Amino acid sequence: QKDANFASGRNSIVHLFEWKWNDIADECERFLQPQGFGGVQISPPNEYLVADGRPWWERYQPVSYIINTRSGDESAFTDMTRRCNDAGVRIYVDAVINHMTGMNGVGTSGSSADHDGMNYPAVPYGSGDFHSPCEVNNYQDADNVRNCELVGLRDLNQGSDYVRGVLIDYMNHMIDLGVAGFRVDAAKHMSPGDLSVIFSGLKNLNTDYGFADGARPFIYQEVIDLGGEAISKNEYTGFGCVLEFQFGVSLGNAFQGGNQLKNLANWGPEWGLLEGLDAVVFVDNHDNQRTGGSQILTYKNPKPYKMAIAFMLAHPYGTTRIMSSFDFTDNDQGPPQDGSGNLISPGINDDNTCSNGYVCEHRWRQVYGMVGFRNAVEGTQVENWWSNDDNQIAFSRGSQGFVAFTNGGDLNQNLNTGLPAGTYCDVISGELSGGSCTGKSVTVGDNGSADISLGSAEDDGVLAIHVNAKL
Ligand SMILES: [Ca+2]
Ligand SMILES: [Cl-]
Repeated sequence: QKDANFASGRNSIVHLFEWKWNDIADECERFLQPQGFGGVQISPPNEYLVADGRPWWERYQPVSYIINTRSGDESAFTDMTRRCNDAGVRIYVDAVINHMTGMNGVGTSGSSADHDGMNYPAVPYGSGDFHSPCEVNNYQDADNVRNCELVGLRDLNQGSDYVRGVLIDYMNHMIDLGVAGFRVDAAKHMSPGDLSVIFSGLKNLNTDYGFADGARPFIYQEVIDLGGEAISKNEYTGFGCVLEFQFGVSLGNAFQGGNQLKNLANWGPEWGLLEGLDAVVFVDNHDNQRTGGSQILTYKNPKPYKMAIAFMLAHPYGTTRIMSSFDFTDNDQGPPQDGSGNLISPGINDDNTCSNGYVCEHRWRQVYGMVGFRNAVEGTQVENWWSNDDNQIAFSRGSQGFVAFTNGGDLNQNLNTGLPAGTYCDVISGELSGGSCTGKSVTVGDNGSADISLGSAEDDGVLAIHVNAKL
């Protein structure tokens, strides 16, 4: 439950938000595999409500567990799991199991969603499968949070043997199709007791998709816990990982100057975070990039955003997830679509960025460069920590990688990188290409020391070098 089940030499999960199965399959082969990414978190693959204007949020109102959505059908889904797994890239399903719809309608596969009478024929679910209607309105009351309707969404009763069976069957069907695990939506709104039973009923991963024998599905739970509520993220760590929301708030604040970088010296549980092995971390997610408030860094504030991502990828704490967004100006805005409501696929430009309105943060050199960094430093700890007692910090990951940051002033120092002597290509400003560095290079001397210079006025506020990008 806490092992991502990544293939060897890979790291990070990319949230390919609103992507189609065919496109994800292509991406696994053409980019994710070559760049060393470990997995993809897909948008909900089960039938969901068709809402006016086709907003991104319609995916979070389940109508049934039929695999037929704007992302594709089941055959498209299996083509994706086959191809991604063959390319060593795992698939994680966004499991929306706390509720059904908040309104009447029809699903993406034509199924009826009777919110009013609490009837979802395609499952089927009837009124007896839901908690008696009430509104979630008191986060200081755990039972209110778990047993009532979150914003009018019919609340499933996972205490029911019937409901548990339906959910287990759905998730097991996904495992059969080659998925590696699940992002559990609105875990805070469900009881750990019910969740443990459900999770325990999941079968081992399908070895026909390349998984090791006895592999268990990776479980990472969305428990938005910023403290001071009746429910704690600690209640969920017993049976799977938990998405660490304090991580992004704290880093977002720090990299925006709300705190001095020197303070990150003891980054980890001391900052009130979960223990690393229990955490899945990220700078921003699909929800908080829209309504996270000012503390959250997103693609719209590029420089500090990339720094935060670089710190996340360079630091040994947790399993890392990278957001891949579609450009938006309105919080309700759905992904790029044609006149019939069909999704427009991301295209790849001649500079390797995405066309058609997709931001593709995962394709940013600074992001994939750092995924490469994380792979090169596997097994190391933070060493050679340095800081100017203000906003300049640097540290090595064993003797395999070195990273430096400045959120204040020019960094010009000779630092012990702990790396072997040689010329290294900074993977932020460029990369090792054709036996040369396309960007900045750093020369490390015999004693591991090197002259690090990173001006505060450069496009990026981070420099990163590792043994896999050495001349
Ligand atoms: Ca609930
Ligand atoms: Cl999330």
